[PDB]
Amino acid sequence: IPTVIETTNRGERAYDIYSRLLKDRIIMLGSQIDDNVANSIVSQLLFLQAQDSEKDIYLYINSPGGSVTAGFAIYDTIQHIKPDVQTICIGMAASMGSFLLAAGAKGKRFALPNAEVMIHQPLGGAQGQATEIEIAANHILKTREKLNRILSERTGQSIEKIQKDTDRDNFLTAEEAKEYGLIDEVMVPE
Amino acid sequence: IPTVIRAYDIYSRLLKDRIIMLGSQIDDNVANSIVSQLLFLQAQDSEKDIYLYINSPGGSVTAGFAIYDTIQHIKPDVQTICIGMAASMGSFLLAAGAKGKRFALPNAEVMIHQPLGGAQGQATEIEIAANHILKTREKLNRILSERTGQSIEKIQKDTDRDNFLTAEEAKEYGLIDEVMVPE
Amino acid sequence: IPTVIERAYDIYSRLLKDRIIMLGSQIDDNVANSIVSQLLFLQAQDSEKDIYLYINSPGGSVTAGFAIYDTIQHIKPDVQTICIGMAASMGSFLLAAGAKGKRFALPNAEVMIHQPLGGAQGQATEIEIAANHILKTREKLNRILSERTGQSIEKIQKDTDRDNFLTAEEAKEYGLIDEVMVPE
Amino acid sequence: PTVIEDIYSRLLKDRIIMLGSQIDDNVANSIVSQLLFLQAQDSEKDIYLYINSPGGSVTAGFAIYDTIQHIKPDVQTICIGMAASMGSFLLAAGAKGKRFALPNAEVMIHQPLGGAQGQATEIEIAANHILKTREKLNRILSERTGQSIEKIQKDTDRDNFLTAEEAKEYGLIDEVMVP
Amino acid sequence: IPTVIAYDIYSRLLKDRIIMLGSQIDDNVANSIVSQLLFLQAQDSEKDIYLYINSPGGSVTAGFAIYDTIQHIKPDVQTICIGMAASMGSFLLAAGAKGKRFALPNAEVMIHQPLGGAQGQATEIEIAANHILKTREKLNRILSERTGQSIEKIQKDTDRDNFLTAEEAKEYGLIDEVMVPE
Amino acid sequence: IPTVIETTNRGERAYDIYSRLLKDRIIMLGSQIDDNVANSIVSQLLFLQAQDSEKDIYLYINSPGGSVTAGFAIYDTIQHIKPDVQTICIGMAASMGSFLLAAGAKGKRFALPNAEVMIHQPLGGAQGQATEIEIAANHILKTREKLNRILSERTGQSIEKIQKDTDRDNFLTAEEAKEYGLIDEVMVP
Amino acid sequence: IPTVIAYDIYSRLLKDRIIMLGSQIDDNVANSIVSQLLFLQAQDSEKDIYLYINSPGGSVTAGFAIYDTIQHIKPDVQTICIGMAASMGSFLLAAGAKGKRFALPNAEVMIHQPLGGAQGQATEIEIAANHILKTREKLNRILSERTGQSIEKIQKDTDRDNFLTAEEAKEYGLIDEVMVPE
Amino acid sequence: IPTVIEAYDIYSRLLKDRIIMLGSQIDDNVANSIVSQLLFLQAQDSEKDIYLYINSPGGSVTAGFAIYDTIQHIKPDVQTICIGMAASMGSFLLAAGAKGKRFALPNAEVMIHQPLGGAQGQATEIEIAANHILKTREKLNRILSERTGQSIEKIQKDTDRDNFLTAEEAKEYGLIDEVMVPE
Amino acid sequence: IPTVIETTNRGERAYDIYSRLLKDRIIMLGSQIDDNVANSIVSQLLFLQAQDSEKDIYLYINSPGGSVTAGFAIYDTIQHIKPDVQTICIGMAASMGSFLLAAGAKGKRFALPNAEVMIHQPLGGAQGQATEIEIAANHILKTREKLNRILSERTGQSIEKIQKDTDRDNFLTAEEAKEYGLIDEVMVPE
Amino acid sequence: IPTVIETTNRGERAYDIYSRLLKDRIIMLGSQIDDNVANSIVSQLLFLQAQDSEKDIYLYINSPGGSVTAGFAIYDTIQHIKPDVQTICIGMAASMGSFLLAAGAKGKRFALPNAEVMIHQPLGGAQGQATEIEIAANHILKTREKLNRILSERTGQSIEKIQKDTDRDNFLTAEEAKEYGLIDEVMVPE
Amino acid sequence: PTVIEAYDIYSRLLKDRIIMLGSQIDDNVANSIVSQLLFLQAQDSEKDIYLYINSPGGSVTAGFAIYDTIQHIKPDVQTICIGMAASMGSFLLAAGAKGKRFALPNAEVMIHQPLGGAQGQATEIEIAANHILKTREKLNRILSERTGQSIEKIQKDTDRDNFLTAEEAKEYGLIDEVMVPE
Repeated sequence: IPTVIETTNRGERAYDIYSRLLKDRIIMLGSQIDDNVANSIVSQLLFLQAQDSEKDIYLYINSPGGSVTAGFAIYDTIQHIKPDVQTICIGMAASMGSFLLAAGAKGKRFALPNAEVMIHQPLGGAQGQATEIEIAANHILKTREKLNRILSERTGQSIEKIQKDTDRDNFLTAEEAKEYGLIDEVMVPE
Repeated sequence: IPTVIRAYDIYSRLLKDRIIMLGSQIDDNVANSIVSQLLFLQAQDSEKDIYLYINSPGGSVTAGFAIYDTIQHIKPDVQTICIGMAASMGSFLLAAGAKGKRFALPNAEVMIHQPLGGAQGQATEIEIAANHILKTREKLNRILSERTGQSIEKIQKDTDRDNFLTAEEAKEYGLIDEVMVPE
Repeated sequence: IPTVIERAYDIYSRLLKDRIIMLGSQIDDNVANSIVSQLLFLQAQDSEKDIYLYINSPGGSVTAGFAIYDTIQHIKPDVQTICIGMAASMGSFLLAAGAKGKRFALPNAEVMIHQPLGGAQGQATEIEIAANHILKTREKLNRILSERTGQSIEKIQKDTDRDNFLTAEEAKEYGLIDEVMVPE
Repeated sequence: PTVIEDIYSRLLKDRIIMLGSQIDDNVANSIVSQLLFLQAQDSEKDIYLYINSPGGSVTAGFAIYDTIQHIKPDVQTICIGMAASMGSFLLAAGAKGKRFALPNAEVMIHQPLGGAQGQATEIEIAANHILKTREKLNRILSERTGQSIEKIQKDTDRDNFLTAEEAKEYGLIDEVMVP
Repeated sequence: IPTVIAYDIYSRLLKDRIIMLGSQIDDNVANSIVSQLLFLQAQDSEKDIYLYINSPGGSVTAGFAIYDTIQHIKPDVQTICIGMAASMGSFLLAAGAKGKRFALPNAEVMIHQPLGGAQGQATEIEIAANHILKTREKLNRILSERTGQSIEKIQKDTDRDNFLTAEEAKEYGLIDEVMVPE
Repeated sequence: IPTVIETTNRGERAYDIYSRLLKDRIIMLGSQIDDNVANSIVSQLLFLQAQDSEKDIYLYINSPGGSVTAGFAIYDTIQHIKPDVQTICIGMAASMGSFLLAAGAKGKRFALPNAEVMIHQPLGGAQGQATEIEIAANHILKTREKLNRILSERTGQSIEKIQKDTDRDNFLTAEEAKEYGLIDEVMVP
Repeated sequence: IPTVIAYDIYSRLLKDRIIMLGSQIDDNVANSIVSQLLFLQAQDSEKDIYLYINSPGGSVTAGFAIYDTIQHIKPDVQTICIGMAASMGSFLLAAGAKGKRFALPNAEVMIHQPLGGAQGQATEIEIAANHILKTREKLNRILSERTGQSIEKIQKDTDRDNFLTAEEAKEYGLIDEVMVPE
Repeated sequence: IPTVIEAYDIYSRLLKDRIIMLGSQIDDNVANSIVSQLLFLQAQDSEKDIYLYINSPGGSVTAGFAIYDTIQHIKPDVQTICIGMAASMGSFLLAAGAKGKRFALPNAEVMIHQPLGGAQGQATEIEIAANHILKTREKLNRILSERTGQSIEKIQKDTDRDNFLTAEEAKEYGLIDEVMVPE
Repeated sequence: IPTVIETTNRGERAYDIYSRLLKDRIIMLGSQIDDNVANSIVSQLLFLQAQDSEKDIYLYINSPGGSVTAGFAIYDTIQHIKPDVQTICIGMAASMGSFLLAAGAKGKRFALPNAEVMIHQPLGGAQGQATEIEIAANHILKTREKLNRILSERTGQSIEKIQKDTDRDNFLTAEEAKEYGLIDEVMVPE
Repeated sequence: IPTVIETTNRGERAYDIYSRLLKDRIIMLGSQIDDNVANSIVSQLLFLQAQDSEKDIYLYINSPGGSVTAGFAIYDTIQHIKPDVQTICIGMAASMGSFLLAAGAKGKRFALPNAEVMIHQPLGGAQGQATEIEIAANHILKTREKLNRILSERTGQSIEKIQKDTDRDNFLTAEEAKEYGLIDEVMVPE
Repeated sequence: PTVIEAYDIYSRLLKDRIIMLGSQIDDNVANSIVSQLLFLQAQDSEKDIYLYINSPGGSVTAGFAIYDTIQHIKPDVQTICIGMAASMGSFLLAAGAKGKRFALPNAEVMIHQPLGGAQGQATEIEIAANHILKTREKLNRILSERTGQSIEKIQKDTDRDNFLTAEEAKEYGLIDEVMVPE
């Protein structure tokens, strides 16, 4: 992980590349979603909301998704904080990554032209007694209905369509995700 | 595994007396063996009673239903005797013996509980697995209610956690008809 | 496995002398090789007596199942099929493959139908080749099952998407069996 | 070794049964089958059970106990090396006056071994079952030995190693075989 | 494996001059098939042998041992495809007597180039590559003789796993007839 | 990794060798391409655009390639930023490594005389239900069409030629990669 | 492994003085083959023995055990390469009786120097190298006797793995003729 | 292992001819089997010779002395024939044969070495284990000295490292009496 | 790896021993050659060429060799830069290390009196369909021809002689490496 | 490994205990010898010659030996260097460690009273074809001849005597090592 | 943990001249100990050094390293047993300056003969045995001189594991007094 040196007209200082990007208000979501990752993202979004409650935040998303509860943590923090978070799919947004994509400010969800979006129903596991498997199934089905309903709200597709389309793994190009409504536009190559 | 001289093993010699031994987990290969023996003993004499000895930790539910269905389909009555342990699929086979002819030895144990399973993968697949194991539990509770005479609600309540019955409690529950007193 | 007699059989060989075939295991090429050898031996013994196939399997290899299917269709004697416990995957296909009017289930056996399972690795064109092969395999299965059951290919296509469990009476209403063996 | 007219099948003709291994459901199934066979052969001649066992499953040992009490022929028990708690339990289960040890045989009595994992309710159910199993074993030992149930409760708390003379004084065996 | 009386099922079928190839072709399998073929030639040199094939193939030199045996012996070896014939299984399917190579209607055939590994010093990788290429040339030349297809067509068509139905295998000339049910 | 201590009008700083090269605007890709490497390389490219939109960036490639999505992340970051990225093959550019080599600016893609370029179709796999295997095959076939189309744009070869030339592991010398159009020029000392 | 009645297939072949060598050569395989050779000499001192070879070879001292047994006994041993004869397998192939070394047309032969290893002290690696070199000398000398090739030529040709067709093995003098199918 | 019916295995039919095949490493289970075969062949006839065909890397020294002491205890002469290799105790059992009746085949090889061992734990235990392996090497060197006619010092020096001997060198050493020339 | 600090002038500069040697334009190549090592060596060469385009680099070689593409990366970098690179074999130069040893500037290849040089043909693996084994063999054979051409130019032996000598492992002393032309002289101690 | 803080008119400065001993020109050869350890030792010897070329270096040996080519990279003690390297055995000098002990300057090789020295022939191995085993055997034997020749010239024992005495593991007390000539004096307890 | 003054706790203890031997004795810790003892000798050649010992012992050559360095440096090294001193830990405990070996009141001291191992040839096992026996004689002799106890008594008592209290270690002479709490 490279270090960047920058002049400040009051001194000179060394940052990690991610910490300099964090000074620009850029958050890197570049790995699977787990507890440690969600804790980091939440702390970064809360620090940045504390520093400046008007300026946008830039969540960069390149992840295979991950834990649904940690994704809901990042979602709820993004909806709680005052400043708008702008989601940019850099190459890959799958599972909760494609949800954290669709979870950004309206008009401010972007993808690079060759980024991949995958939407699919959640994965889980159940073991032991029949009643324990019943409890786990009912919980994962409520989780899927919560995800589908948030997606229907943020995407404008009906819940029946999101149910049908997430049944198997649906791979979207950025143009397909723009026509779906998971993103607002595809970034024109400056 | 000793031999009786013709050169039977001890189980083949007890099969000559129409005795079948269950002494293992119930799986497809054990159920396939027991079903084969039951069809053989039906072909050897369709009248004389079969004697099924159970010391099993339970096992596969579809293999136990295989045995159950074969016991119900053959003409000869199957006397079931519990020797050491009868755990839920063993207890289900114990109940499946002929009425008036289900026995336990005085220190045998019975255990009744709901079926075990699992699921992985998509929410729809976990749904289908849960639905299947719930319908399997309903089918088990229904057959148990018919065999014991206990209500489905009572069996549902009693099977929720592992319920360990003595042979006298298994007679009171109606899982067996008699306790075999030593001669 | 208990012996039964100097004519010392094992229990399955004594059942084979009564023309009983026990399919109580996963279907691999080894069990398919044994089942096909039993079918050919029993055909050689007598071409007009019925065969009784007893099925309790999770299925297995599709090519081993088709080996068994092709053998029971090819040989002259009728094969009665009797589901004893589970008939999943190719086990349900071999259940449905029995002679008409001679496909049975015990009163609470269960039948499960699903699409075939496979995998692929390596280059994109190799994955394409494996996908084309497994889709042709699924089409072959759905076609044969549609002929054995009378159910349309579209319906079997819809119903085999996920694991579809059937009771014996649903399997009869699906036409996978002809009747349920009501106990004496 | 094979004897033409195996060594255990030849000894079974003499109504000799060898329990030279851990008690598990396979061993119990085999011993029960041999006991039912020897009952079907001759309902009145004695059966000799030679015991050299580290014990094993409690329910598999109760299978044997209940079979040797159920059948009509007397089962003599003869301890030649090891009788560990389930093996000493089956030793106690021999016919009265017909329980033997060889002079250097080792008898051990101890309480059941057990595990439970998972919910507090499930650990409670397993603890209750193991404590009721210990009560069943202690009661049956009290009847077979004649020792107080409180004495057996105290003595089985830790692993107790008895000599053959000590097992005779305890009442687990009736004689030590003089050579 | 059931007993017939004290044959096993395969030993009884061996009396009808049936051979079952129901497994991967390895040295032990080739050794057995070759011993069976030689025994059946000794029992009667004028009477057909029936070879039933359900195998994924395997070792090329074991398959060539079987091929050379069925070509050296006097009787006609009928080949019947039962489920799969892949790799040297489809080669041994093609090696049966002309007019006596069969598949059942739902069997399938796969033809492809052989599989190889070479860990090496560069001269040793070269030697292994030259050997595997001569092995492919041998296989393609014999397939061309057995099918009547050109060695260029067989080269082009074995380049990736080519799954053939029994109809496609009859069109290719790998079998002479599809055995309709009796 | 060694350190270099470098002086200015204000300072001593102790740089790692890669941080010193990054100060020059030099990015090293000396690794498999995975999401971590994609994120790092993208962040560096963004910081280099941040400091000066006009000056050329240099990307130095010694990679067996890797993930197609991570490589397309790098590719799209190269195509978004204003500054020209020079791509230099230092020893190996295989898989997405040669794709990222072809991603450099027209006239500013280089290889060293003994470098090698390899082009192939992407590797993947599939498991489970026939419908799942079909969906995976469809996805990786669309990914190969994407790669082939972008390579046709970078190199000027027809899609049918790139389709044939990537069917198996095709190894190019730097002079062959120059004739193929994957690079513009071979670096001479 | 089919039965024939109560023989197995290999024991029924052994009744006809057929020995099958369809595996790697280790001490158990050697001890089996040597016992069969001794029993065949015990039953009839004049009738030929037929040794079918399909082997990757293996242990060198096991191969020399087989070699010295087939050279010690009175009856001539016909060797038939089928499939593959590598390493000590092709050495035993050449050890057949003159005019009685055969291969099948698509069989193939490999000749190469012996493989070994050494560990520990310089003195121990020296001792092991000297022994593997004396073993290679012995193998080359015997091959020169049985093929009539020069020992310098065999030393050169065995340096790397050398795969020979049945015709090339005939020209090399490892076999006397190919058994062409009738 | 192939079968011959007059229903033997090939080794048991060779046992009819008094042929013992030592084709495997010498552990206690092999020594037990060979000593049993020797005692049986002594029972069947005490005057006819026994043939021991040796192809082994050797093994346990106590299993080697088990076989050696059985060969020397039984009355009938044991002809030893090296077929492939005789390393370690295999060369020792090769030398154990009857005088004038130790043979090798022309390309067989003999290896004579010092016995391997090990020690772990306390200095006193390592000392005891070393002293035992030294007395084992002494015993081996003495038996080789008397059976080969070489002196203790020569064998001690020559067995210090792995000494491979050709059959001609083993005849010069006195481990074999003749090389079996082909019939 | 010990730190060294005490210095003339401001004397602030604490180095690890390798950074202190890098101050003297000494590069160490004392490990297996891989892309990580090759990228490090290349970066150090580029840095030293930027700092001074005229002073010799000194490259100390104690490596069993390794990856051939990584070695060619190092080779092409030492050939591209303007400053001469002196190569010193301090203990071993096997395979690709002996190649980089021979790649030093003329008159500037050295070995210590007891260093050993081993030349051999490249090592390879190919798991394959027969066309894939053909492809891998053809590539490893082209790689050997490239290596032999370069060695022949750097060494003055004919490419047929290097073909003959590299077929097995050839272990050279420093005197034999001097006679061969892989090094220019053996460093006499003084 | 603990830190030392030292006080100077220039400031207060941290050292790990080994960097503080390196200030005093003390080199700890405290491990098995591998290429990385040899690299470290060679780099230290070079730095210490750079700072002062006529001031003794002290090499402290507690090593189970190691790689022979790494030990030969150390064997010189970079005998190129002008400074005299003293060698002290602290507890163990196993064959390459005792070789490096004997490499010290004459009159400046020491061993603490209760130190032990071991000499033996080099360990190795060979696998593969007969000619590859031959190549490896010829190499290991020539390496042993080289080690015996160096030990002969540095101890004054005949090559025949070192050949006989290194055949098996030979353990020498400090006094026996002085009689052999691997060291000049046993350190008296001060 | 850190102490801002910015030491870690062990570096601050070393500032006092306190060395902790609280770990397995391996070559790495022996090197650390030696280094530290020579630095403390440089810092002041008269002030005592304190070695605090809580170790199961370890390598005998690493212990003899620490020993011979301790008994060379000018200042008196004080040894304190904190909780355990076993094998070479008890040896380094006894190695402290006379009058200045201490134990805490319920620390334990264990003395036993060294462990070793031998493998391979009889003469290799003889050499490993002879070496471990000379190592034991060396240890016994040093302990005899540092405790005032006969070599026969140490030989007899170190045969098995001997566990000493601080009072028993004081009577043995391995320590000079037990530190009463202040």
